[PDB]
Amino acid sequence: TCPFYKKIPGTGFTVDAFQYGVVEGCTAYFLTHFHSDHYAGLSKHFTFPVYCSEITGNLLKNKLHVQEQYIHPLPLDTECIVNGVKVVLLDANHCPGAVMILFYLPNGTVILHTGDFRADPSMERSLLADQKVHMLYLDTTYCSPEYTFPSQQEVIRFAINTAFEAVTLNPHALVVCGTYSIGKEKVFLAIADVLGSKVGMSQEKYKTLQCLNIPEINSLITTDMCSSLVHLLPMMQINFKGLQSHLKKCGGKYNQILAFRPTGWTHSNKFTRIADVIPQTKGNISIYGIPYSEHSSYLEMKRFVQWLKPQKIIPTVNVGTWKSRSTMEKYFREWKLEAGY
Ligand code: NI
Repeated sequence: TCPFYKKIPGTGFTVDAFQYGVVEGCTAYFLTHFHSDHYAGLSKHFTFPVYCSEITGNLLKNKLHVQEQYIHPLPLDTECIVNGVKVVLLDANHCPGAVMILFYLPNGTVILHTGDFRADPSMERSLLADQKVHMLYLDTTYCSPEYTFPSQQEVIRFAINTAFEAVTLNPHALVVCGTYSIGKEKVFLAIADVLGSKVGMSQEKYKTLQCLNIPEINSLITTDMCSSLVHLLPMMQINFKGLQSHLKKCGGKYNQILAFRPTGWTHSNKFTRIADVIPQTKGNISIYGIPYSEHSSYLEMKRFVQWLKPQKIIPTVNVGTWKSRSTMEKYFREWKLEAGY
């Protein structure tokens, strides 16, 4: 059944709750972003109102074939009324189209639902600065102090410098980047930019990217693999067997592959820095795991919550085990006692 952490009290609303059939008492289904664990269940047969960003609406229409009459896109940073309730959509700094949602309940309670987010100090100057938030529905993916990772900028600088060096030493090296969803487009676009190439990909992935309102996108991507020296493949193909196989397909145009797997966290983060990362190598193939995160580190999450000072926190991630729930509750109490709210 629909879990309580997916329901907004005092409303008929639900958030990211499309796999339970008809939720009794739901008048509007919000969708924070186009990731499959969140949209699971949507299709062309859905006949209730879906509220979301413009970009998420583009993907629902073109990729899932949801009918236009049920898609309700909202602009960001704008007070909107939905079924008699004031709401605002904020940029979540996750993947393209991803939002946080502010609900203003008729009784005066203000609720923030973060969706999936990477907390940033820039959020402290959004419309969130303007009133008190009583209840926070929080993306707790990395809520434990072992989870450190570098800035996105630092990671992109490493990837750009590595690729440019490799290809300038060997003009017959191919760069391959893995993907299994939207997000992390900066990794492959930044590398293609330094190399003066477009990125080449399947027809399905090109279609997905043409939904994202990325400026000058026609200048940066292509379905013609032969003309491109940055290829995107399914994350599943980023291993030595999959990459050897891919290299056969290019007809002796290339004699070396340098591949990037943008992971979330990996336990080499507790010891090693970004400057010190090394690849796994077999023969003429090298694979780099780079810690490019679209979720809060522990310290980013803690700073956001200690700034916001909510009265009650409702985790939305890692809620399935008692040991996870208890650990998270301990951190929330620590944060509250340190900051004095
Ligand atoms: Ni997500």
